[PDB]
Amino acid sequence: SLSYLTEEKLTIVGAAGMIGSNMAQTAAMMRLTPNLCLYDPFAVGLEGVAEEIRHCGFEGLNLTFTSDIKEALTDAKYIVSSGGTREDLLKGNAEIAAQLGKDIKSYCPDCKHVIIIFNPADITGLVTLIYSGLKPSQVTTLAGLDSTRLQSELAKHFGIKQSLVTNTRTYGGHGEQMAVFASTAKVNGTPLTDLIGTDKLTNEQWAELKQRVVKGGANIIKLRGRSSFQSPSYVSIEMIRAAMGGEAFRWPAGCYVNVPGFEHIMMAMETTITKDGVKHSDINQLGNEAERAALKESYSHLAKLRDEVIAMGIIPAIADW
Amino acid sequence: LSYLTEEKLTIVGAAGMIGSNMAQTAAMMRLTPNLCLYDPFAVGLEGVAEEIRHCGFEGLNLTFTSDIKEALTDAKYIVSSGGTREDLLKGNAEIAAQLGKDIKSYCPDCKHVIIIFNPADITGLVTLIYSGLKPSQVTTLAGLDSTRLQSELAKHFGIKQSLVTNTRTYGGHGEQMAVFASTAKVNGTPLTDLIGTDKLTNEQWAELKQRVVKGGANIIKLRGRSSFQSPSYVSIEMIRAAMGGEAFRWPAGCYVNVPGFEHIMMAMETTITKDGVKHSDINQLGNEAERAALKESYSHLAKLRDEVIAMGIIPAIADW
Repeated sequence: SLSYLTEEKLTIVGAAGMIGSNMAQTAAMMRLTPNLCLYDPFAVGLEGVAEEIRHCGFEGLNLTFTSDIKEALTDAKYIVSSGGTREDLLKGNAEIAAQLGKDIKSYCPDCKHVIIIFNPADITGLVTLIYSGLKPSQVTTLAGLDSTRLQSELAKHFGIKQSLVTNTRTYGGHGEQMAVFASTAKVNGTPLTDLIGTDKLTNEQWAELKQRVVKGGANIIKLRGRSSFQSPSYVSIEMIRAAMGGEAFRWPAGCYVNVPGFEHIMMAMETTITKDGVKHSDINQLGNEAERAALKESYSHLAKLRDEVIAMGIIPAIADW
Repeated sequence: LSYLTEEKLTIVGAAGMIGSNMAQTAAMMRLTPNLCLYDPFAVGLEGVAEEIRHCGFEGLNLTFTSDIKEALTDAKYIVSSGGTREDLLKGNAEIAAQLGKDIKSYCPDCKHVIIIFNPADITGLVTLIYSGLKPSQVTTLAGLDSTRLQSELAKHFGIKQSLVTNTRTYGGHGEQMAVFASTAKVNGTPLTDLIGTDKLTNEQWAELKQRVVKGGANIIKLRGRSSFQSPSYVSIEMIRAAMGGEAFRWPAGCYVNVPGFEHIMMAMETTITKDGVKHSDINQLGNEAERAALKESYSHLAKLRDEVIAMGIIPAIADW
């Protein structure tokens, strides 16, 4: 085995669930830290999860579990949370995200990085950042699944090994609000934009393929009988590994953006997460002009949702940030 | 790192909670790019393959299928969680026989097979017999009783789990497990010097053992379903060892046929390597009292074996 990447405490919030439990197993396999702490309000489900992890026999693991948030966040340096009417779910998740920020502020204001994966992640991630008191470089959201699903759907269409479709990228919002930057991708060396609208990938096939990405989460539900839990788990934990100084993470992440044309928002971006946190590349040089316009469209929907949550009084007036 | 091998690994029962976790673990471990997922429930299976594809494992060449011939063709490694009491026994015995027949037809050159559906002493043995393989090529998952005993002892003493060393149960599982306490140390101190003392009383040890025996029922009470992460994780650790990665030394179920313990598959002191499974000398295992406990477990396993012979599924021992 490799040595553990760090001794600092990693806390998983939402650990009793199908996603959080898989995260626990993934973090332990990756040997990120021996000090892995599992938090969930659901104490009985949590205990069953911890018992399962203990029975894997991970060498050197110091697993802890708790339903007390102070205990869970004390000494925490990394945190990953899956602990999540339309207005009611929106408000409900924005409120749990604010409370997570306040808790980070009270119990671990020196936290290094925090990843929020519960939806709607543009709001939850931004609310957590604001209430947590952390720098923008310290908070990201899971946003890479649109890109891995695009990669998969392209590899299936072309009947080739998935890894041969390189640099597939969506930016902005997710699902219906994703912005596909096809100019970034190659299919076994050939630019995707040379293939779209040819006999090898017709206009209509491309539309249908994009729609299978948009509906990718519904499709897992229809096939598995429950929401996806292994992919969001694994990808999120690869993200926190990068933030902890491990192997770099090679897919878009959600991060804070505030530049002319895209002000005061959290969006899926071309990011790199390292021990120094997250940074994003220059939006003005992303893709081509048409793709940037699609990104602006996605931006406009995100900005409307942000303003709803300001109106609920949860996110402060932008002028007050 | 680099993939451990290019040879094909097939997971049978891949649509389930255990199988799907096995798929992710095998991909994470980079055992082989050629990971093949089989299950007769094609819709459930596709959803698992989709999740795995959406993790983005570099270089993975995932396939899935509900066709046993396609799944077993070119397979060199196989892990299966593809499973009245007499009816559950027979049904599982019959699926274990069909798996053996299938291996013999489609991949008689398979290197190693791990059977994890219960009752593993019977399923493992039936698969071995029907598969045509050597005894060094078939194992069953049998280590959770040892890891549970490690965890329960560490919880007792309030120390880090890895500091409880060399905890071992042999023989059957759960109610039929045989605890070999003489093998274990608690942070350097022989377990047998702790049992019956102030630091672990007679009654606390009885209760601790029972928490191991009922470990599976406990996970069900707590999670609301049977364990799936630990059986998956430990089993793929075993196949990694068979594929030539880090050796696997928790107990595994394997074929034993020696005086006092004839014609049976039992959890043993085993090592799995690129050369398959070997077990140590039973007569040197633990002390005389513990070997007697192990003989009791053997007696129960032998009765079960003979029931499956009487069903005409396992041939007469004289015909092996």
